[PDB]
Amino acid sequence: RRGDRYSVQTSLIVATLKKMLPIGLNMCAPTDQDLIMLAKTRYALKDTDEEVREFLQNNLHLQGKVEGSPSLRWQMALYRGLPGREED
Amino acid sequence: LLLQTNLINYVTSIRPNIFVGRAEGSTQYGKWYFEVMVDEVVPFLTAQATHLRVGWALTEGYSPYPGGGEGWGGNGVGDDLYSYGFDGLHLWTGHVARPVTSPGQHLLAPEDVVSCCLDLSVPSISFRINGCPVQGVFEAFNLDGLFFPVVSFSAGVKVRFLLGGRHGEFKFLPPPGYAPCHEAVLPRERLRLEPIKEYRREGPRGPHLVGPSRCLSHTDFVPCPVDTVQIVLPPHLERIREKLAENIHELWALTRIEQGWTYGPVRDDNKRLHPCLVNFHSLPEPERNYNLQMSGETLKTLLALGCHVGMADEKAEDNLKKTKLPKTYMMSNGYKPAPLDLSHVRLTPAQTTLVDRLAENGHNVWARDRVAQGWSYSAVQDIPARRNPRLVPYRLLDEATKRSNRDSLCQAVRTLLGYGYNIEPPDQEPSQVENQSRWDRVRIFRAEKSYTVQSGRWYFEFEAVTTGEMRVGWARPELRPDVELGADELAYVFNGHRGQRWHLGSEPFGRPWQSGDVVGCMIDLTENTIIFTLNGEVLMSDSGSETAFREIEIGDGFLPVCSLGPGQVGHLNLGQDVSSLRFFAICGLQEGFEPFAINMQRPVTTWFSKSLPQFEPVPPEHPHYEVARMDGTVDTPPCLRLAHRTWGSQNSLVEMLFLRLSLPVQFHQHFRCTDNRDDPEIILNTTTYYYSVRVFAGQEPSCVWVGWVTPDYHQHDMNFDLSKVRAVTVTMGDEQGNVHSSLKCSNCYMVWGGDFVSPGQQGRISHTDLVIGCLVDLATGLMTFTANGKESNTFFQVEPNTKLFPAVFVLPTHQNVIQFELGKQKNIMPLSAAMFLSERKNPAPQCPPRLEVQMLMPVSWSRMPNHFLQVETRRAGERLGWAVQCQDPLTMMALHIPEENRC
Amino acid sequence: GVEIETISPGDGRTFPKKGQTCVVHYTGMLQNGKKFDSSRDRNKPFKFRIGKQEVIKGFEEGAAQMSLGQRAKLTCTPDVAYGATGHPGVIPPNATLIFDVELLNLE
Repeated sequence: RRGDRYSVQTSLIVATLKKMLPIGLNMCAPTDQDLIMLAKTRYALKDTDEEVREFLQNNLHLQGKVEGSPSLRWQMALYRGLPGREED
Repeated sequence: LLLQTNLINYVTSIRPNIFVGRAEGSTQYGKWYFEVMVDEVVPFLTAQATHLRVGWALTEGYSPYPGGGEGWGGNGVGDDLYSYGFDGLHLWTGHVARPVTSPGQHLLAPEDVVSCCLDLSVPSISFRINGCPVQGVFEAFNLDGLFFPVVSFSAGVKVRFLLGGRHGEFKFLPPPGYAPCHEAVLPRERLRLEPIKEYRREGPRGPHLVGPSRCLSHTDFVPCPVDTVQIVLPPHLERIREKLAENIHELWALTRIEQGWTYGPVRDDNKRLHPCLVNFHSLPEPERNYNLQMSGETLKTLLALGCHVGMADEKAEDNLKKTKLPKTYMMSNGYKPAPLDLSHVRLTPAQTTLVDRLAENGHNVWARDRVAQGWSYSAVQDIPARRNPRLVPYRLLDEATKRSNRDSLCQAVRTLLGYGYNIEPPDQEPSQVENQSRWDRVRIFRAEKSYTVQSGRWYFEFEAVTTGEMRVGWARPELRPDVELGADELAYVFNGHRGQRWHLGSEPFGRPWQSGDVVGCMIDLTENTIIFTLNGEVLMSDSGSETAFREIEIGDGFLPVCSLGPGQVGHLNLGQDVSSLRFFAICGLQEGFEPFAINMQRPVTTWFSKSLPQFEPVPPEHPHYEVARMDGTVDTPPCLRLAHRTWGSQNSLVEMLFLRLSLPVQFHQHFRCTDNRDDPEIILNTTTYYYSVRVFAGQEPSCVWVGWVTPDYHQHDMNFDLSKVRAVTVTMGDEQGNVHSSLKCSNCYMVWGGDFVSPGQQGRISHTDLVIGCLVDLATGLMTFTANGKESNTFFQVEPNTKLFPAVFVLPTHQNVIQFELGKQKNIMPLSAAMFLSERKNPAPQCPPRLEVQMLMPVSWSRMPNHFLQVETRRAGERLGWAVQCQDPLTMMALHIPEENRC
Repeated sequence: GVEIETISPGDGRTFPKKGQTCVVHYTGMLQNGKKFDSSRDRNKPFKFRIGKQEVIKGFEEGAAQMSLGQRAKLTCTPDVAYGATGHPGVIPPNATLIFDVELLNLE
C-alpha cells in the first residue's frame, strides 16, 4: 500500500529499538532525567561520546529532586519497590 | 422560594430473593405470610429519628437510590406507590403516613413481632403487631410485577427475617391459607439476603461498580407452550406412528430392571416393582394408546416447531436387532429390552437444541395442565395441598430435572434418527425478551468534571471481572447520560466483548477479553493519541497501527469513562494507590505515563447515569419538539402550544411524550365542613381553578391523556394508558370490621381523550379542535373535568396538602399536537392566581416567564456518595432466621427544592 | 386545646407537676412538614420551668398531660400557639404546629 516496498516507519532496526526501549530506560533513575534532557541538547551541539561522558562527570550533581516534584515521589517509591533495585 | 437544607441519615433496604406475583395461569400461590423480629433499635443515634419500616414492594419501579430523592431524602418503603410499609404506627404508601390503631400501639421497639400477610388472589395486605391485628388493609393495588419482602432502615438497627419452615418458626401461628414465604425459593438458586439494585459493592481488592441487574418477571412464571392442536397428522408420521411409541412404552422402565425395582408377574407398574418389559398389550389399553398418541404428540410438537422428515439411506429395520442382554432378564413371557432396541446412532447439535425445546414444550404443557387443575409451586412438596417443587416453567427448572426430561426424548429423537429420517431445523428468528426499557441496560460511570485533564500522559485500569458487555475509555465531560458511548462524537470508548472500538460508528479493533482481565487505558493529549492495553499487552488494530485513535483535538477535555451492561461487575482503578495497579509497571511506567488520580488524598467522585425519570425543561434547540408561547390576546388567553418540528419529514422522532407544567398547586390544609360577567365576591371566594388544552385538528384524541400528576410520578411508558396509572386505597375500620376510612392515592389523575369524541362510523380526525379542561377545588380536594363545556362522569377526590402538576401525555400525530390554554370560566379563577400567591387577587390570566412546560427524560446524571453503609446480613440460625445488622451512622446534607418537593 | 399521641411508652405513672423543672428533647415542625426547630441539632436537652408561662401554652399543657420518659407527639393549633401574630420570620401567621416531644427527664 503506502509503504509496502519500503518505509521508514516499518524499518526493523529502529523498530527493535522501539520495542527494546522500556528495558533500556528501566536502568536509569528518573531523578537523572535532567541529565537525560540536557544530553540530547549537547548531542545536537555535535559533542562526541567521550566528551559527553566527561560532561556527565562534571555534572554528576545535576539530578532532579524528588521532594519538589510530587510526581517523582510515587515513582521513586515504586522504583525502590522493585526487588531488583539496590541503593548502591 | 428558597432552597432548604438539613442533615439527613442514610437509609438502605434489604430484601430476600423471594418474589411473588399473580397472572392468568400463574404457577405461584396467591397467599403469603412473613415476619420480622426486632433485636436492637437505637431511637436517636443522631439528630434525625432512626428510620425503620417493614412491608412489601414492587419490582418495576421501586429503586431506592441512596442519598437525596423525592420528599425529604432517606427514601425507603412507602415513600412512593411501588412499596407498602408499616413503621409501627402508620401505613406508608406514596410518601404519606396514615395513623393506625393497635392494641398498645407504639413505634417498633426491641423484641417485637410483626405478622405481614399478602393476598394475591384479591388485593389485601393485612398487618399484625405481636399477633394483635392492625385495622389497615391495602386495597385496589396493581398486581403487575412481582412482590417481595423488604425492610427499609437507617443506621442503628438489628432486625431478623423470619420466613418459616427451615427459615424461621414465626413464634405465632400463621393465618390459615397463607403459605410462608420460605416456600417460594427457586431450586436453581439458594435463599440469601441482598439489597435492592445497586451500582457498587465491596470487593476484596476494591469497590466494584455494579452494572444493572437482570430482574425476573411475573410473565416468566406462566408456562406458554406452542399449541399442538391445529395440526393435521401427516402420512409419513402415521407411517412411523408405531416404532416411536414402542420405543417409549417402557423406556423409563429399562433403567431399573435387575435392581430392587425388578418386576414380578403378579403385579404391574407403580407397585415398587414397576418394569413389565414384555409389551404394552399386557399393560392397560387407555394409557397404552395414550402413549401412542403421546408419541404422536411429540411429532406434532416437531411439526409446530418446524421439523420435517426425509428418508435417504438403508432402512434401520434391517440392520437393527433386539439384544437379550444378561441384564434385564425376566421370567414373565421371555426377556427383551424394555423399549425397542437400537444400535449405534448419533445426534448433531441441531438435534440437541431441538430436543431441548421439545422437552421445554413438554414441561410447559404439563405445568399448564397442572395449573388448570389448580396446582402451584412450592419448594417443599405438598400433595394434599396440591403443590409441587417442579411447577415452574422449564427455563426456571433445575438442571437435574432438565436433564431427566431431555434424556427420554433424546432417546426418542435418536430412534427417529436411526431410521434415517432427517430432523430439519426451522428458520431462525432473533428475539429480545425485554425491549421497551433500553435504558435499564447500561449504567455509565464517569468522574467529576472538575478532574478534567487538558494535558499529560494519563493511564487507568478497569478490571473486567466478567466477560459480558463493558465499555471503557475516555470521553468529553458533556457525555449525554441517555446516549450510547461512541454513538456520538462525545466519546472515544472501547468494547472488548467483541473486539470493537466505538467513536461515531463501528470499526474492528483488538481482541475480546475474558473473565478477570484488566484493561489499561493509555492517553497522551500532547501527542494526540489514545491507546488501550490488555493484561500488559498492547492491543493491535487491523493494520500496523498500534493506537486506538490519533489526531484528537484537545477541546474542552476528556474524562475516564467506563460502562457496564446487564449482569456485569467491574472494578475501576483510577490509581490513587499506584501499587493497586497490576500492569502499570509492565506498560506506562517507563513511558512517563501517570495514574489519573495518583496524587489525590480523597478518591475521585464518580457519577453514574441514573435510570430514574425526572421532569426537566425542554432545551430551546430541540430538533423535533417545540413549545410556542404567544402573548394573550383580548379574545384568547395565553397558551403554551406544542409543535412537532420535524413531523411529516424524514427520520422524525416519534414516541410517547410526557408533558407537565413547571409549577404545582397545593390544596387548602383543612377542608370545608359538610352578559357573562363574573360575580365580584364569588370570583374572590371561589376555590376551584380551571385550565384547558386545545387538541388541534389532525391530532387524534384516542392517543391523548389529559389531567394531573403528583411530583413523585416517575414512570415512563412508551405505550401509556390509564390502566398503568399507579393507584392504591388504604382501607381502615374498627377492631371488628366496619370499614370507616377508605382513602385513595395515585401519582396520576388523568382522563383519556378517546372517551370524549363522537362515536361516528368514520371521521375520527375531528375538523373542530377538542378543548378539554380540568378543574380543581382546593377547599375540598375535588378534581373534575369538562369535555366540551359539559361535565363528564369522571371525578377524583384526595386528601389535603397534596401537590398536583398539570400534565398532558400524548403520542403526537400532527404538526400541531396540543396547546395548554391558561383560560378561565365564568365565576372560576384561572391558574394564574392558583400558582402564585402574589397574584391570588388577580382575575386576569397571566403566563409569567417562570411557568414553562417540562418533559420527562428517563435518564439523568447523578452522584454516588463517597461512603456507604456497612450492613451485616447472615443466617443467625434456622429458628433465628436471617439477621441484618447496621450500626455505623452516616449523615448527608440535603438541599430540598420546595416546589418540586425533592431534595 | 391540643391533641397528643404517645409514640413510645415510658413510665406511664408519674406526671410532671409544679416544683420540678421539665427537661425535653423536642422537635417542632410546621403544618406542611417543614421542620424548623429541634434540640438534638443543638446536642443539648432543653430545660424549662413549668408554671411561669415562659413557653407556649400548648406545649405547656401537652407536657403536663404526657407522663415521664414517654416519647409523644403533640399538635398545637394557632389558637394555642403564636397564631395571628406569629413568630417573626420563622413561623407564618396562623400555622398548625406538630411536636415530636420527648420528655426525657424531670430535674
